[PDB]
Amino acid sequence: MFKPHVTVACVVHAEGKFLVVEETINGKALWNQPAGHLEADETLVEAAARELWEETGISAQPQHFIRMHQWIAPDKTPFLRFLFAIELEQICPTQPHDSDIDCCRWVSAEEILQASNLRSPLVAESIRCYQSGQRYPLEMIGDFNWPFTKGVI
Repeated sequence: MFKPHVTVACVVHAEGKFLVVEETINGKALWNQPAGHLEADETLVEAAARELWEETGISAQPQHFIRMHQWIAPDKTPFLRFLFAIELEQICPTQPHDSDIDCCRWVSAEEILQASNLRSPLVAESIRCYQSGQRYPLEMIGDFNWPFTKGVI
């Protein structure tokens, strides 16, 4: 029963800008994609939608799967990190609902690529991947005979 830490992230893109959330780790203001831990009884995409809401008050469904990164953090924590893409027709207001989050900012790709205050190296990596331009359907990591309810219409 080895079990990894499973997380989801969102690359949220609007007019040449990527949504980043700021957070103080221990003493330091760091940037990340809107992300978090997968929960019980929840679908990956539902995780991602939730996390997006909690950290940014933005309420939007993920559009495409981009990729998953398997990595160990330097505290030695094992993650499987699933990265999604959400395109929006325009930038929108943000307000976090999760006190972990100090503020949100919309920033350019170069501003994330060049930055030194990133939560972890995968923050940068997610942009490279997104910029590559290859996207994948959501069903490809989809639930199967799932017992609980999901969306509607």
